[PDB]
Amino acid sequence: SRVAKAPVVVPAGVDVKINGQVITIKGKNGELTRTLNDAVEVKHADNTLTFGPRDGYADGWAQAGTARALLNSMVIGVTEGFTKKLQLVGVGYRAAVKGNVINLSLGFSHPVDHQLPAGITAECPTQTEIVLKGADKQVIGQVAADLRAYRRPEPYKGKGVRYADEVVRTKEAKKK
Amino acid sequence: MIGLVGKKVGMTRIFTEDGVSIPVTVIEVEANRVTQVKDLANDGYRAIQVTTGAKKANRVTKPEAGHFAKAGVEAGRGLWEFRLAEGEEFTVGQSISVELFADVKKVDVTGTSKGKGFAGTVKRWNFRTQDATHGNSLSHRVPGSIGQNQTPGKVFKGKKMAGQMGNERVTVQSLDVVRVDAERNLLLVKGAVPGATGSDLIVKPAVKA
Amino acid sequence: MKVRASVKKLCRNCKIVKRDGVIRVICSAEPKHKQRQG
Amino acid sequence: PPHRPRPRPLPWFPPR
Amino acid sequence: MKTFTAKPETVKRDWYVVDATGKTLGRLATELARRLRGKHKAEYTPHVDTGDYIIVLNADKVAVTGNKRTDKVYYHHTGHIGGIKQATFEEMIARRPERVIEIAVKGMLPKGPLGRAMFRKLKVYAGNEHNHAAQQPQVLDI
RNA sequence: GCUGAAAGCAUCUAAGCACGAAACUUGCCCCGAGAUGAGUUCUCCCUGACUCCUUGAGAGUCCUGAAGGAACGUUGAAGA
RNA sequence: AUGUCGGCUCAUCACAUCCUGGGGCUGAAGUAGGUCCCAAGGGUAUGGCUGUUCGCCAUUUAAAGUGGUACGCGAGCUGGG
RNA sequence: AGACCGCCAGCUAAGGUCCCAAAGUCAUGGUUAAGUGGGAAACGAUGUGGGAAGGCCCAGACAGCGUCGAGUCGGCCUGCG
Ligand SMILES: [K+]
Ligand SMILES: [K+]
Ligand SMILES: [K+]
Ligand SMILES: [K+]
Ligand SMILES: [K+]
Ligand SMILES: [K+]
Ligand SMILES: [K+]
Ligand SMILES: [Mg+2]
Ligand SMILES: [Mg+2]
Ligand SMILES: [Mg+2]
Ligand SMILES: [Mg+2]
Ligand SMILES: [Mg+2]
Ligand SMILES: [Mg+2]
Ligand SMILES: [Mg+2]
Ligand SMILES: [Mg+2]
Ligand SMILES: [Mg+2]
Ligand SMILES: [Mg+2]
Ligand SMILES: [Mg+2]
Ligand SMILES: [Mg+2]
Ligand SMILES: [Mg+2]
Ligand SMILES: [Mg+2]
Ligand SMILES: [Mg+2]
Ligand SMILES: [Mg+2]
Ligand SMILES: [Zn+2]
Repeated sequence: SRVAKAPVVVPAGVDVKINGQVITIKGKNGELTRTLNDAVEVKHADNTLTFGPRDGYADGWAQAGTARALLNSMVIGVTEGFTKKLQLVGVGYRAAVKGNVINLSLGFSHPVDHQLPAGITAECPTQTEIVLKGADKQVIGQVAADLRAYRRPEPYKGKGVRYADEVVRTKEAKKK
Repeated sequence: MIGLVGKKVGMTRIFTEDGVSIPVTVIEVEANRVTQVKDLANDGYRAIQVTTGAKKANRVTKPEAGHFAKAGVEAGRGLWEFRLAEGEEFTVGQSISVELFADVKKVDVTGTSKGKGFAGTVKRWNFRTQDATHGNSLSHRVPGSIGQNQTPGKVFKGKKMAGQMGNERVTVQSLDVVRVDAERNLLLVKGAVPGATGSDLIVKPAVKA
Repeated sequence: MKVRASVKKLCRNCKIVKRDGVIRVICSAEPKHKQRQG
Repeated sequence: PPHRPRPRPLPWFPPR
Repeated sequence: MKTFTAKPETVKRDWYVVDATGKTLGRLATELARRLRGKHKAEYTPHVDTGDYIIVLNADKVAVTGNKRTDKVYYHHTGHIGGIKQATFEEMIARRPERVIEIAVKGMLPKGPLGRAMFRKLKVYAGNEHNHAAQQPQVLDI
């Protein structure tokens, strides 16, 4: 509702394309496309998208609020793009990007090689840092979580793949 | 990948220089001749039909003779089909030799097991015998109880009982290919395979591998 | 995870949430507080 | 406890 | 003067074709069962099959309400001890979509020889094509 | 878990998306078209005359007897 | 007249899981545990004593699960009680 | 609801009217999303409908960070889950 009320601006160099329910947002960074819920009415109007409930649906407002938030992020995706940073804490823990493959070394007896999806690119500022870049906010989120899964931060020394801005609550081993 | 049809010649051993005796079944694999090719358009699946061996012309009925004639191959002792993988291709009339197995490390071998006739539960299902003595009355090798009581008041399907044993299709999987002698039409496989000496064997590259 | 008939907020940070027809308590700070009704 | 005696035989009678 | 009775040798049976696409399974099935039995004809006779032949196309696109698509379970027993098997509506549609309509209709037809005969007049196809042009089926909207 | 509103936040869930076990469906082995919903493919065989009747998927006579099958015999690591 | 304990033979189901599989929390450093959730595919001792079931004991095992089936099973055996 | 017998007539009772299986896929207005309906308790819970008050509120509240701009907060009774 309150999210759905606020219309999202369409900056210059951003081309919308409403095709019933299917939307397509094009820009400099990349191309994104989605299919909205059938209870969402979307209008281009004056170079600013606005959302509201189609009638005959009880969940119209809720569905509009999410549709708004998604399109808002599709806009920022094709312009600025999204960025996630992952630290590797732990002795001997290293990463290495090789095209669209991240070769991890996470204290296993075998090499971890995560194949990246379509519109994601990774970097290695240092050995113990990965920087993901992409248009889709959901996909970059997934990939980051996938990498974190390999070796989640443990609560005694905080060893493992963590997000840059993640508070890892540690605790002491029981006395005696 | 396709297989070949062969004949169980018998068992022997190969001595290795490093002083190991390998027990081998000797499988004679004559040329398998393609009699028919099945395709999706006509048959709905891809396969070859092959024949092997020979047959006296007077034992070949007219329906069978016509089938061999269309292919332009000599009558063999039977027909067997092999499903084709997507890459494979064959033509009617083509011979396939045991050279097929030149690079194959392990095979599955299918045959008809020896026939034991009507077998008891001790032999057929490894049931335990009851006491030989200590008062047992006429119930030394009999199967014991075959069910519960009023619930369920029946015997369940698949209950293990006396019956025909052997004389059925059996596959032994993942046998080592010890030797492939194209010139003698021989395949040596390590270990025993189903059937009596002289029986037909189907040999295929191992599915598990 | 504590599985109980009676699930409750134990602290202020505890949040009740229904997921897939099941009441849960989630607590960022204290994993001990994690509960599922069952 | 047992609710029946162990089976026993009957005396012979002229059968027909 | 006795009440009329249809005669198997003189009864006229027509061919119809129905599109299952987006139809609610149970509400389609009742209409099929009605027509297979011949309850829509004035010559309806309970011991005679007076019904019509019906082709059902696009069985794979039949609809169900609620969470039935994932939660409706089909059970069968193989007859071997422990041999209770099950499949969700979703699994059935993937493996054998025609069975879903056939099962729904069979359960709504009389049990016995006549009901089995009636069911033989239903021809269910997963897709949009059939091979009964020779029977010249008329389109039937259900 | 990701994205994400309802609820300006938060939230794995409502829309959407991703992982996830010897369980489930397959994959392996065997049976299997009486699967009466009785399926498919290949090959082989038969190309006479006449009469009658309540006229039809009718009956009868003569000629013809195929492909193949069965019987019989010698038998089998097949078998009561 | 619906033969009764235990043994033997042959089982079959439940899951409130003994092992193996997956997971959350831990007063979880590791190893090893505790506890709860999911899971029924398969597996799940041999002996001494006693009519025993059980139990105790010896020695194993990944484990020696708990129950239902006329306290499963004598027109299948035994007949110690 | 009390069968004296016959009828290939008609009207009703309880109970019913999508198909099995006779009769509404009847009408109008609500509720439920649980296949609840079609098995059960203490107790638990921002499920959702209705009703009556109250506190705060363009002298700028509640949420997020002095800033931003309209309804919101937490109990009561009650329907269905
Ligand atoms: K057939
Ligand atoms: K048992
Ligand atoms: K199990
Ligand atoms: K009893
Ligand atoms: K008995
Ligand atoms: K006996
Ligand atoms: K129900
Ligand atoms: Mg034999
Ligand atoms: Mg023994
Ligand atoms: Mg005696
Ligand atoms: Mg004896
Ligand atoms: Mg019964
Ligand atoms: Mg009936
Ligand atoms: Mg295993
Ligand atoms: Mg359980
Ligand atoms: Mg399995
Ligand atoms: Mg008993
Ligand atoms: Mg006896
Ligand atoms: Mg008995
Ligand atoms: Mg009336
Ligand atoms: Mg009716
Ligand atoms: Mg209506
Ligand atoms: Mg219910
Ligand atoms: Zn808490």
